[PDB]
Amino acid sequence: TFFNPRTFGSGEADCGLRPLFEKKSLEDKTERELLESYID
Amino acid sequence: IVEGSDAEIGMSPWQVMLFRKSPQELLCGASLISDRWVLTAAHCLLYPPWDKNFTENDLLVRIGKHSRTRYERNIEKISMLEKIYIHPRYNWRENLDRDIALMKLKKPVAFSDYIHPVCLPDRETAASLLQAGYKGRVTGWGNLKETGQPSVLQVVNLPIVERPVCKDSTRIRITDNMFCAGYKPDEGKRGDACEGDTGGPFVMKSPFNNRWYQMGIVSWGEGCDRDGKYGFYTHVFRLKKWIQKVIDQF
Ligand SMILES: *C[C@@](*)(O)[C@H](CCCNC(N)=[NH2+])NC(=O)[C@@H]1CCCN1C(=O)[C@H](N)Cc1ccccc1
Ligand SMILES: *[C@@H]1O[C@H](CO)[C@@H](O)[C@H](O)[C@H]1NC(C)=O
Ligand code: NA
Repeated sequence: TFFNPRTFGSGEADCGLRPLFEKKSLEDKTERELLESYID
Repeated sequence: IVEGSDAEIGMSPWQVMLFRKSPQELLCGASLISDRWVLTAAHCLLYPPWDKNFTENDLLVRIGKHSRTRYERNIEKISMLEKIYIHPRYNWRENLDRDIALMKLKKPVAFSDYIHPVCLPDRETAASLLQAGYKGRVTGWGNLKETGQPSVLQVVNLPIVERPVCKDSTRIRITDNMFCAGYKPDEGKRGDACEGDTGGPFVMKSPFNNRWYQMGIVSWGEGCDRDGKYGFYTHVFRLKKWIQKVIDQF
């Protein structure tokens, strides 16, 4: 937690995790492209 | 987005649409960073040559959207703005240096399957992920080509390009507050952001914790998807102190 939620509001703790993907352990159709770019 | 494809439903739940009240029109993209803060490009809101100097009252934010044109009942949420903040050193006259703005929502939005905030990078994540050759993702409802407009949110993945290549691709003066992304002529693949995509997020997924981080903001380019040309993005981590100040103080 970087920002103060009193002024930032809620959502930082759970940021960046998508309900329909990460949260369902489902991969989206192209995100493997991103992951594979790190091996390169 | 040129040479991208349709987003999957909920693929980019931090995507925001800035919408003008009257005349009713799509203005640009933006990203949700908390329940009440939205991040976008300054030039969306302030660019006097194009008669853009919007106040809080001219605009609304539409969050959770897929369709560009349809009102999506029970899926999208619309909020008004309490306040707009542009970076005080935003340079619209020359090169769009520090093309960044924050918008505080009048009331927080409820999160849903379709609405959820993106993370902003820390130093280690910025150092680790913002490297030449690594790919991030850009989303928007902007033009499909140089001018048309898509029925639904578009998505494209693009490699970060080395500073010397970015510099030599253009006669516009680039700064450390920008990075460029896109395929080189020798890489064969294509894709770019375009007009209408400004303000939309350039995100990357961390292999360390599986979270999406917003590294950039669609800012500028010369044409769209041209060989030997690259899209430029506001370097979010470089301006995170400003982001922090604004949020902490207001
Ligand atoms: C405002 C945004 O919709 C748009 C994003 C364009 C992204 N294009 C690509 N290929 N990734 N930005 C612009 O249209 C900006 C705003 C002002 C003019 N502009 C340009 O990109 C010009 N084409 C070039 C430029 C002019 C002045 C200063 C910087 C860049
Ligand atoms: C745009 O609006 C402000 C007030 O919000 C005004 O004072 C200013 O002169 C305008 N900015 C520019 C750069 O013209
Ligand atoms: Na190009």
